[PDB]
Amino acid sequence: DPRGISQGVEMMFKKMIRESCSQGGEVYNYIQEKTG
Amino acid sequence: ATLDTFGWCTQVQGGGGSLTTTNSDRSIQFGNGYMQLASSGFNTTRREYSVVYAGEDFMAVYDFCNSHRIKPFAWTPPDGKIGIWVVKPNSLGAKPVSRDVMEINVTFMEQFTSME
Amino acid sequence: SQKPHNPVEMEDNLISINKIKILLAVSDGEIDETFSLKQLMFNSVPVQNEDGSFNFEGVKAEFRPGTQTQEYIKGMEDSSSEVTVNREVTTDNPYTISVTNKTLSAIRIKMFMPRGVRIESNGDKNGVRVEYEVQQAVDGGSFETVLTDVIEGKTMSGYDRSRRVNLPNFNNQVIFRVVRKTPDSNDSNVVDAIQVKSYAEVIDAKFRYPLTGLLFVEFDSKMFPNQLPTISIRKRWKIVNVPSNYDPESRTYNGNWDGTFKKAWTNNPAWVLYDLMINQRYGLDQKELGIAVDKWALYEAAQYCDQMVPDGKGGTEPRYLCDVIIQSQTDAYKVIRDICSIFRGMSFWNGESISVIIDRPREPAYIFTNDNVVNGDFSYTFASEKSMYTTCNVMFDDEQNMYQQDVEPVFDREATLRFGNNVTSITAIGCTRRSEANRRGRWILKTNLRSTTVNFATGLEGMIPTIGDVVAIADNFWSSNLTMNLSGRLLEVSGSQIFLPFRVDARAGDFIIVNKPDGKPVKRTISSVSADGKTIEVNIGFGFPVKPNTVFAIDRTDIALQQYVVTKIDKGDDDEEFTYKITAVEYDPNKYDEIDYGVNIDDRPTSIVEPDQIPRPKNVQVSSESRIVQGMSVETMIVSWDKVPYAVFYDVQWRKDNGNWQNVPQTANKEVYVEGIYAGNYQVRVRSVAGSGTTSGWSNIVAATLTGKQGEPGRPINLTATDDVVFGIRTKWGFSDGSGDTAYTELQQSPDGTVDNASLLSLIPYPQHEYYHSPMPGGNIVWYRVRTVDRIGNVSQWTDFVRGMAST
Amino acid sequence: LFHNCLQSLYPGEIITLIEVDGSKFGAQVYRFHGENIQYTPEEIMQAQQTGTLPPKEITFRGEKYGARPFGISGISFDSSGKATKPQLTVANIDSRVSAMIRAYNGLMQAKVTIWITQRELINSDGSIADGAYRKLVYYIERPNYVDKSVARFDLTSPYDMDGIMIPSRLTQSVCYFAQRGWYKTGKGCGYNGQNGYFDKDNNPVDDPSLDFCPGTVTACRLRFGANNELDFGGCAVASLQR
Amino acid sequence: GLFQVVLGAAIMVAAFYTGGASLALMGTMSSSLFMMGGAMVLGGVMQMISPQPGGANFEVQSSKNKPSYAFG
Ligand code: SF4
Repeated sequence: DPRGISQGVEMMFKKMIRESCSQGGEVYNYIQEKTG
Repeated sequence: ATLDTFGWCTQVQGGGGSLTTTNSDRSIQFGNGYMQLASSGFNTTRREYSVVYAGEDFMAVYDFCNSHRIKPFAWTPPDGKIGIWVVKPNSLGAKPVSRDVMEINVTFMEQFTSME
Repeated sequence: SQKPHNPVEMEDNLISINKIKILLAVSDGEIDETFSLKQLMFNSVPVQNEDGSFNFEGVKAEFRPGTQTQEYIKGMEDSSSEVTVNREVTTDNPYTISVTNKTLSAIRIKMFMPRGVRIESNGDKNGVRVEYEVQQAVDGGSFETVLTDVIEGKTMSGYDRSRRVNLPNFNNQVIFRVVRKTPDSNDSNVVDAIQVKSYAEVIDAKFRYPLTGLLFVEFDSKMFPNQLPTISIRKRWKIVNVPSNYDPESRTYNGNWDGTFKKAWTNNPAWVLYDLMINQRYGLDQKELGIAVDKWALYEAAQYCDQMVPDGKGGTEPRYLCDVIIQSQTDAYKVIRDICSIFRGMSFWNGESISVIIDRPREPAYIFTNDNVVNGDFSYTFASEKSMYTTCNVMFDDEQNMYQQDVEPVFDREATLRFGNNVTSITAIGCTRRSEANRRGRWILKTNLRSTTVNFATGLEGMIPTIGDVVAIADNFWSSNLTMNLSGRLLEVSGSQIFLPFRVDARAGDFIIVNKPDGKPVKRTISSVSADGKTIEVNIGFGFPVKPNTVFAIDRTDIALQQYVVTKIDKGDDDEEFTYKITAVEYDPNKYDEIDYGVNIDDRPTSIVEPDQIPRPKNVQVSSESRIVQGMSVETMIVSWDKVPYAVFYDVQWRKDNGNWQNVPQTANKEVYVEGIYAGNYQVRVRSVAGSGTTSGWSNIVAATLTGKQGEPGRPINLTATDDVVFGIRTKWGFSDGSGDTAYTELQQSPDGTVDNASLLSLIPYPQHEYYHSPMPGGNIVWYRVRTVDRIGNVSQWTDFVRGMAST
Repeated sequence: LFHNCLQSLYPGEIITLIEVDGSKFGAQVYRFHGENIQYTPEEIMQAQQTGTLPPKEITFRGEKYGARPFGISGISFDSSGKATKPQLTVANIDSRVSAMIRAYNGLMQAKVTIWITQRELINSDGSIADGAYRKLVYYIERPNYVDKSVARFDLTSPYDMDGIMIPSRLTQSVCYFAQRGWYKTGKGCGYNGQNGYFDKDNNPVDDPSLDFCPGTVTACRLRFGANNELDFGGCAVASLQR
Repeated sequence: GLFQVVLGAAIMVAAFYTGGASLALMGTMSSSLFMMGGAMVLGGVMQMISPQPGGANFEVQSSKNKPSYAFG
């Protein structure tokens, strides 16, 4: 079934964006390096 | 805490009475045919049973099965080891044979601790 | 160039005072108490240069250390005043001050000059200089001279001057006295009277600002005609929690560190990291929870942080020091990691440890073999190509430019032979010395080249090793094809213990390695191997018993174990649970030695700029010149001085004797000529100015007197003629000779017998006249005449000789 | 030629080959192939009677190729500017690849070419003209994966401009010339022995082996003479006094 | 063959079609998704044909001639 897979994928991406924008992720380090 | 032992006798027919075993072991393979065996908890074997009944008083047995899947009871099918048993969810079905009696299939799980 | 100013401290003339007050905030918490003027800076220029002199003259300041029990700063005097009235005398020492109110803070005294002038016999007008003092008393004291003020000038309308006096802490009462320190004048024409007409006293402000360090600076307003200067200090800073057996100055270690803490000053980043992680006001445990920090690891970090290692120009020095100041709000993680980057030590865990481990030449702790991982398998991965660098750029806070940023690159030659140029940029976080920046750069340069990560997953053994423990790997795959790595054994201590491996022959090497449940792995020399059955006998002796089916490893000189550093451990659920994923990186046992001996830096050379003290003119001379125009005499005023380096445009200013300074317009000729200056007494001083605008100090007062017309000698009048042919009248002729165009009159003396004792004055004729007839003679009477010249400035001339007369 | 064969509805067998160049560092050039080689029953009987089995080699352009399995990942030519890294996979059984990676620092800067042609276009001696080909070139960057079975590599192109800041003539005080173009070369180093040799501590040595003088102005003041002209690159006073 | 679509989720459903025809759907999906509007100043095909990072940039000459978003 693709509907459950799609729902799980979007939820996982929503959690991933918060776990990456927090302390330690690539985007956080990139922003810290650039803006400073 | 008025427990009620299962009644209406027992019978074996149409693949009924077969037991089932469930374990809780985890093992990891190292290499060269080496393995490590471990168990979480106390390594209890949750026995399972299937019962098929046909008789005149099928309605009372159906009522008992429907009303006793939340609270446990006692029932000793093959050997006399008394156990704390409870009916599985959505595992009760009826088959018709005659205008007076019916066929009922139920499955039992063994519960440990709690007892209420 | 440098900012302009002018030191003004010698107030003695009629001039008002305007002051500026600035109060600065210093780091939170307790600070050292060393606030000397040599450590206070204006525009990165020190105020007092050692012994030297004063760069910015006349500065008043006071400082506080920043504790709970401070005392309020007596500056910022506000909230009006009271002001009484009285005007008695300041000659025979009257007047007293009898304040009792303990809330009183300061007292202002205003002094009045009704008339100050002075005259001479010639009628010229000069000034008068007078001296006063102000004295405290205190309960039973010597009156403690405090304030000294000078007043001069020529006045006809009055002069006001209000001064400020600060009270000392007392118990019952304070007495102030007003005294005069010059002899009092007389009825002679010298006017000098002192009047005091003020009792301006008031509280100032009771704002002592507890828990914060302070700084109060006072100066005058004339000194800066442009942007005010940035104020800074150079001194020690926050008092940190220092261990017991530790002397910060001498960097000693008594031994047996027992956990007791004291308070002192330190630069070791090990102890100013612990201070940040525990402070409740501005630290890490803000939500009133006592967090746990491993003190022993920090003590070992401190011990490593003070090893003596020379570099640069010899002179062994500590290898890591940190002295930083924080002025902007940043995320706590950024600050913590920036501070930790000095160690380059790992940090981890959340609840029970909060620990830091420095990279040291550590010893192995646990053994992992092909029989202690899942699917007997190890994975190998590496770093990207862009991560291998050759040069790194490091920022600075340099000492010799006085905390201005600089650049020092770090480069390794060997890495440049294969890759090319890969450049980084790392901002240093407080290294004030160039050598430590180079060491920090070489740290990353050396560690980035060697990175061969090896990963694997194990069973319950993962609970034993933690992050930072160096582990040993005896993988068969990377060690060619020979194995010598199983988990058999059949005996405990028996002596070579048969040690029958159920399969695999294994061969002869140096030592066999066992894993003890708690302690470090133990290696014993595998001698008398006796591999007759190829699988019998290994060792000589052993300690403690050993379980069967235990792990072991064998090493050789040609093939040995591989050391790695554990960095991450992970856990599973519901199918893995008891497994533990582990990763590791390649260990390096010799990079520190290469780091400690690979830096070379000479110094920061000096530069050519304007000096902070422009020299004053060396010597000054005052002379004159004369010329004769329109009968009268005209003088001139001449000044000169040596051309002093670092000085463009001069300044000349002079008065009569004491009255009031007047400014001669700015000149660059190095010499000043002013004509038509009237006779009297005069004084001259000359400053110096540079291109920027910074004016130097005042010169030495040079006084001169202008008598008149260069001095010069008069010239006697020639050819006095006496004749004897005029009936009834006696006459006389003459000739006023050259340079006599300033004659005020001639002097005519007439003796009767050529004796100078018998010569008497007769008449005094006008300059536009040379002849004289004197009719009242008798016949044949003989007379004599003497004639001289007097000039306009009443300068006389030598008498002539005596000529004879004979009437008809 | 090959375009005409490709432009038909029923093309024949197609071959792909890989070679790795490492002669810059002193590394041998390797060559691999697949496609499976059939064996005749007569050869089987000869092997049975004589008891030997020789491995099969294969002769294409230039010199022959080895027998190793491999695999290639996505290859794209995008004009949008995004740079994609394809992945290599090489089977590893005899640990020779692992030993190569260990000894030669992962053979990072290597040149790889990929050749695609048709089997019957090749003459019996493995010589084909340049009238038709398909050649792709990449450079290795990292040995992504190493195991007992499969070793994996990543590839890029000179279009990957990560890092590489354009203006890098920074106003430093440490010998910018002796970072990129080193000593004794005519670019910026005019030092021809002159006043002997010196070492890391600027100590005077006489052998032509231990020579090293990094950065510091004193070094050259010594190498070039006190008052003589200097080839130093960079200023002594990096920044003005505050 | 017949194409019964699912309204809720089309991105993942489209890939499941084997049909020897998923390649066109994948290509169209990528090409169309690259052009979707966001919060960037420059538009679409102007980026895909020849990229140019666009944005107004002013050098600073004085601190008292640089306005703001009406703070003070
Ligand atoms: S000072 Fe001269 S010789 Fe020495 S590294 Fe610099 S450019 Fe080369």
